[PDB]
Amino acid sequence: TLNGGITDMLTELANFEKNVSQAIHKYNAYRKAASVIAKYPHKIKSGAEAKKLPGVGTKILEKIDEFLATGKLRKLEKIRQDDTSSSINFLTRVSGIGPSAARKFVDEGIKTLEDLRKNEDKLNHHQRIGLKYFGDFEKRIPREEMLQMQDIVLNEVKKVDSEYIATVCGSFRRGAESSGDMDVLLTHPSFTSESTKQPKLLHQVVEQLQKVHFITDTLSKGETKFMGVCQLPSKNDEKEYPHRRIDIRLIPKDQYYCGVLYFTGSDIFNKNMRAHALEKGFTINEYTIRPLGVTGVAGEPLPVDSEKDIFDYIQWKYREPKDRSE
DNA sequence: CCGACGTCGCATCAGC
DNA sequence: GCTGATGCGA
DNA sequence: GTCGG
Ligand SMILES: Nc1ccn([C@H]2C[C@H](O)[C@@H](COP(=O)(O)OP(=O)(O)[C@H](Cl)P(=O)(O)O)O2)c(=O)n1
Ligand SMILES: Nc1ccn([C@H]2C[C@H](O)[C@@H](COP(=O)(O)O)O2)c(=O)n1
Ligand SMILES: [Cl-]
Ligand SMILES: [Mg+2]
Ligand SMILES: [Mg+2]
Ligand code: NA
Ligand code: NA
Ligand code: NA
Repeated sequence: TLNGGITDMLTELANFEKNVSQAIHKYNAYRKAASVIAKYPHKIKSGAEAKKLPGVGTKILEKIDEFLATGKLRKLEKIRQDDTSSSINFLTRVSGIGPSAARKFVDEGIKTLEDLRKNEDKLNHHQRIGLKYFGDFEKRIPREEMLQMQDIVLNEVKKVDSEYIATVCGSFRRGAESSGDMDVLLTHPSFTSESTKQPKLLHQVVEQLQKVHFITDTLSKGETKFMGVCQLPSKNDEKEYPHRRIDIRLIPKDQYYCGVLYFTGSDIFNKNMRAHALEKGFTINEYTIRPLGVTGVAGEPLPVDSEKDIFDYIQWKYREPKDRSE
């Protein structure tokens, strides 16, 4: 794209601040700046031009000037050369290893892929599966594969109970030609904001997907959120498909629109929209939009009958899913 | 200047 | 066991 | 790191 060099630089800085510095707000600031520059429809000529965008300030403007003049950023060149930062950044690429566990592993001399495989007994379950599928989980999913996966999930869910509705969200719902994983929103009329009239609603679906060998591993699992591993079936003599991350979120059926707004994302779009809600005097989660009293405490849920109702409350024009890929 | 920055599910741990 | 952080993830 | 009161 037009400003790929700048946005990659800001993303690398974002990852440093999260993984090494453990500075969650600097991480989000860099990602917000990279996102707003990514959708800017001109090739940026100067830091000053970029600083006009919301989320770009004086410091990123200076870095943009350095990068435009030299093609690189000295601050990043040094980070790339630091072994502890290098080790930490690698270890956090394993699902289940975060900034804290990464730094503890390096303290103990566990810093490479051979180190990890040599010490499986020092990994919790999630980390163990992330290491197992380390290569697969960095591969992207062609939309064609997402379509075959959607068909399995939708048909298997239908076999459990035809009253389930499963909706693939994430980047797939935003129309992306490839996705990092599969996100499935799930509803069933027995689970509403007012009652749960049937247990094991999420479990039953997971069990059925395991029994047809679509779901292969479990990272975490509770009553409303499954986080796991899935894999398409391959034909005779075919090489196997890579294993894929899958997330399944069971949402109260009457709160579907807030739930599908949340799970469609992107993450940055949700942050921006929820931040706008707060400025407008509302708070949004995956269940409800509520007003804020002068108090500061959230009031009662407002009526929502479409995704667009949520946008209307905060005085945003509606944005189709394909336009939320911030 | 400086407080706020989105919001929450599940796993793990510490204190009682 | 419970409860309230903290980690890591969506 | 950036924003807004
Ligand atoms: N920090 C986050 C992460 C995710 N989310 C929401 C929004 C996101 O679209 C949805 C699924 O999480 P993913 O990490 O899979 O994001 P996607 O938008 O699907 C990525 Cl573009 P992907 O295609 O690489 O998976 O969960 C969020 O609200 N906050
Ligand atoms: N997973 C889903 C998807 C849609 N729905 C409901 C919400 C609306 O009444 C309707 C939306 O239909 P559609 O968005 O496919 O046009 O179906 C649901 O209850 N659970
Ligand atoms: Cl709520
Ligand atoms: Mg996804
Ligand atoms: Mg603010
Ligand atoms: Na700006
Ligand atoms: Na990780
Ligand atoms: Na996901």
